[PDB]
Amino acid sequence: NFRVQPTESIVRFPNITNLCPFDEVFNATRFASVYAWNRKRISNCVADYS
Amino acid sequence: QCVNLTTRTQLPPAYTNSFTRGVYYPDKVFRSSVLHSTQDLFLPFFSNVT
Amino acid sequence: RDIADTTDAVRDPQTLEILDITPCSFGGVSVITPGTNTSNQVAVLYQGVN
Ligand SMILES: *[C@@H]1O[C@H](CO)[C@@H](O)[C@H](O)[C@H]1NC(C)=O
Ligand SMILES: *[C@@H]1O[C@H](CO)[C@@H](O)[C@H](O)[C@H]1NC(C)=O
Ligand SMILES: *[C@@H]1O[C@H](CO)[C@@H](O)[C@H](O)[C@H]1NC(C)=O
Ligand SMILES: *[C@@H]1O[C@H](CO)[C@@H](O)[C@H](O)[C@H]1NC(C)=O
Ligand SMILES: *[C@@H]1O[C@H](CO)[C@@H](O)[C@H](O)[C@H]1NC(C)=O
Repeated sequence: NFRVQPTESIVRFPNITNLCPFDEVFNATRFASVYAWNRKRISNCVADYS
Repeated sequence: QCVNLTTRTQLPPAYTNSFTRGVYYPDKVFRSSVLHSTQDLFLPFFSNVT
Repeated sequence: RDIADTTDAVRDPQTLEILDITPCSFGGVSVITPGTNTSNQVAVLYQGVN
């Protein structure tokens, strides 16, 4: 029997959606204190760790 | 703030023969001229819709 | 999907176009031969392929 072997593998997924707000937590001009720390909960987005 | 509206005309709801309403798409797929048997959360025909 | 319940058409998630998936195009190999005492060459038939 003969089977046409694949040449390459392609991975296609939906476009980049709304980004997680890592710009606010990392590029803010004035951060908070140690005894008073602002706990920011981030969800419903893709987290770009690149 | 909360104000008592009152004027509660306490009447019972009625019943109606739901004939064919309540049929949705059970999955995210395309079928062309295909009679497909599914089993999912549905509303039966000729039901007692309130 | 189709009557046989297999994937045959997918939606491209970035550019909203509809492609169809015709299969891997395999087949069988049938060898047409005379006897080994009669001759030594064969003909190869590939089963039902373009
Ligand atoms: C509305 O009336 C009921 C009658 O018992 C009473 O219990 C309730 O407190 C009233 N609502 C308000 C907001 O006072
Ligand atoms: C449900 O609908 C049927 C059809 O009219 C009726 O005969 C039956 O009494 C209804 N059920 C109730 C509990 O009223
Ligand atoms: C995804 O990005 C491409 C650009 O490469 C664009 O043509 C396409 O319209 C985008 N998808 C959506 C749903 O906007
Ligand atoms: C080939 O020649 C003839 C014709 O088929 C046959 O009778 C003979 O036995 C064969 N010789 C072989 C297979 O060595
Ligand atoms: C292969 O498909 C093309 C497309 O029409 C057709 O012209 C050609 O005759 C086919 N060849 C065979 C061997 O089936």
